[PDB]
Amino acid sequence: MSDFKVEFLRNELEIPGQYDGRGKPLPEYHVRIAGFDERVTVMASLRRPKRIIIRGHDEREHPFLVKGGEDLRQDQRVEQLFQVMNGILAQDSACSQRALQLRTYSVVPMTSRLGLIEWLENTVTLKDLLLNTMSQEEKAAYLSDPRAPPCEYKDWLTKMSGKHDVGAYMLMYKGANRTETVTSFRKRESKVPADLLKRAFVRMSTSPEAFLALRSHFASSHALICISHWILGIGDRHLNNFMVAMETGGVIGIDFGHAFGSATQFLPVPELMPFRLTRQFINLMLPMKETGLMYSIMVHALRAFRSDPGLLTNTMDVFVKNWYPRQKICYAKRKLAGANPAVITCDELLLGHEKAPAFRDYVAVARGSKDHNIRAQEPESGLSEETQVKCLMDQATDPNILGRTWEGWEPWM
Amino acid sequence: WDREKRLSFAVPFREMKPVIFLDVFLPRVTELALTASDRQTKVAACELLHSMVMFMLGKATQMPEGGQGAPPMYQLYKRTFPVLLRLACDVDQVTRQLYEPLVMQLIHWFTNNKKFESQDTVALLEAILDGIVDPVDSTLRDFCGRC
Amino acid sequence: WDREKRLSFAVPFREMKPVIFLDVFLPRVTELALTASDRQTKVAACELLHSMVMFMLGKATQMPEGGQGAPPMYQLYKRTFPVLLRLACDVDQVTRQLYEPLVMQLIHWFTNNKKFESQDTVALLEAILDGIVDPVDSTLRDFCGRC
Amino acid sequence: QGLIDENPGLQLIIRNFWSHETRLPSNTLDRLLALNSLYSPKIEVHFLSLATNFLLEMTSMSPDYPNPMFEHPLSECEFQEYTIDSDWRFRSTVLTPM
Ligand SMILES: Nc1ncnc2c1ncn2[C@@H]1O[C@H](COP(=O)(O)OP(=O)(O)O)[C@@H](O)[C@H]1O
Repeated sequence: MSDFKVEFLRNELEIPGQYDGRGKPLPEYHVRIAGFDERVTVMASLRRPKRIIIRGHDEREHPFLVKGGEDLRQDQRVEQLFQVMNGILAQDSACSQRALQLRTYSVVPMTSRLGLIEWLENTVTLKDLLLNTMSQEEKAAYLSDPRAPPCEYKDWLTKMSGKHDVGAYMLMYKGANRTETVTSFRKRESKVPADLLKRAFVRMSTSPEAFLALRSHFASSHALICISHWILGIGDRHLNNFMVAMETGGVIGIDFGHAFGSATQFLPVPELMPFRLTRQFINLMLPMKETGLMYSIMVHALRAFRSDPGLLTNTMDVFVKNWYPRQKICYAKRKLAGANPAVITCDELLLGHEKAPAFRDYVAVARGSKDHNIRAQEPESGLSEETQVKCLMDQATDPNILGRTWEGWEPWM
Repeated sequence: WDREKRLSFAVPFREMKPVIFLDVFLPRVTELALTASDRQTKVAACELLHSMVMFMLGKATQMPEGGQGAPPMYQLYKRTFPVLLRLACDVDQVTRQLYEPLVMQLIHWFTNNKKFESQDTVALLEAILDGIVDPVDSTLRDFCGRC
Repeated sequence: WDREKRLSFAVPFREMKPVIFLDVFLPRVTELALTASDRQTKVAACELLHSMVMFMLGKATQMPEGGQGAPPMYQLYKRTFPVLLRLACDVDQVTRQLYEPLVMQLIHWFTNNKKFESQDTVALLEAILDGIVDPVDSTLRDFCGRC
Repeated sequence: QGLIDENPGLQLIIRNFWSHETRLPSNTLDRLLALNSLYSPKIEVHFLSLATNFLLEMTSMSPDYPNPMFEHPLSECEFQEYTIDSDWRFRSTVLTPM
């Protein structure tokens, strides 16, 4: 890598992944590899990727987040599905009025164990943004405060009969009444600062004329990404895994190390969160409320998706290569046709692990109490988009199912 | 145009000293400077922007932040330099005489030995180059060349 | 102590803004600071000199002159640093607590990346070394060593 | 003559007298011309200090007085505040290893 010099007897290498099929290439324009700088940096996460900086034909750089060890083919395919997804959104008039567009980024699977991912320039990590905005005083309230777990959580495991750090969740679901867990969750969420993103944006926008726009745009982006992910892109919504574009306010999906189903089949980290609608996002639309812009845009999006299902359903047959795919696609088509998201998540659990001593209590958690969770009332199948979305909302933001979620998947942000 | 608001001015009243952030003025002042119609407005705007860019330079040398990241006022420079450029070699003789010398002076400063290395000069050079490549502003080409 | 009078202060009255040259105070203020008898005078002088050296640093960073000869306030530094030093590790506990940290802070600043190369750091190092070699001020040796 | 009186209390009281607005004028030049009148032979040995104190304490109510002298710090370093003990004690007074 150090000594790349453009030379004859060597076919010039064009920058990986610079083709998008919206038209004939004009293949001369593409920037081609021209040596690349030092100062590779790591990204500080498990399976440490690093960040190459390729400079090419044009002296403008092109950071590409080299990453290995994973069968990135998964990421490639899922990104392609967002591509078709974004198409289907655009081709409608109702949705396009509001110019909804998921943001895709080039995924270029280089081999079985390597593939570049174009760094999105001028963007920051959602938890990076959050932590960045918080006052240096309260910064200690996440780094280390008397409630040593970010808010009391790891300690509260002990209070819920869970002794060790890993797997102790496997016990709490036994004696977790709808109250003490919920009350605890209220508390821990409360301690976390409020008006976070609001502060970030207020810092961002020039004049209050702009805050409303940027807020609408952030809300729309996060909303659309969330719903599209519920279609398929489930799982692993670590606050590292949502990027926010400092420049323009978009929320861009990031990692897909677990696609649909891959979230919850993987037992040691059981997950019952379909969306990410944790507190700071609610508090953003402060005077309004969830079921404000976000729920409406949910309704619109989901109504769009189901218009011609085959375009997206009968597109994720790329899993040609029992068969796990032959059934995860079935769950997908079930949800698109309309199933109580509680039901689909319950089925996901039922297939997920029937050998654990919790799947009774896991299923019970998923369903939610009939008294105070609007998900449990709906029929298992045959749902109208209004109902589908609303049920899914409650399933996402339910304090109970939220509160007992995995550490790391920081449910308070 | 900037995360945090530099260009802190202290409009010097008598009984007190309030602070007015000149950066919020700038994105609209510049648009006036390039494309205003009423020439009195345009020349006034140009003279304001000259003053204001001079203030940028000044507040730069009163470095509040010596690197360890993006240099301060770099983010401002990136979007004020193309303004300064294509506003030079505009076709108002007054503006031309006012800004062509300043662009020359800026180019001069940004290869003075002190901070010859800084990303600010990187940006200004990048601006001049994207000034050469300018597709439509035909006359901008020549001034960028001289630059 | 300096050909031309830096340390320009603008004692901020209301009806006007006169300029008072703090450098003329300094050669006598420092002598007070080291060797005053009445301890109220001495501590007051020490606190003045702390303020005044801080002002030196400040007026330095508002560089009016970027080299091309003797750096400005170098001539001042040469004769204020030995003062600052041997006035640290004096035997008044108040002065000690006031200036030992400042000398540490000065040493810290004068190997910050920005102007790590400057003759100012050369001078300060030369001062510390001539502080080691100090014949009579026995305790000065130790502080100079720590420095 | 009182402006030098032995008791610090009356010192402050008489000085505050002579610095109230209607006694010595409030702008600078009118002050500087006034202080020449604030002199007597006996107030001499202090008259310099007294003039300086008057002038500067009128500086004291000008708008730049609390405005920090230099706009920016010289780094990102965190700044704390510490008080100095100063409890009627000097440095060579407590024997070493107790
Ligand atoms: N598209 C992108 N552009 C820039 N940086 C990114 C991008 N995607 C991820 N990152 C960085 O990658 C880190 C996450 O790594 P990720 O891709 O999630 O793999 P893993 O699942 O192993 O963390 C984030 O902290 C973020 O800083």
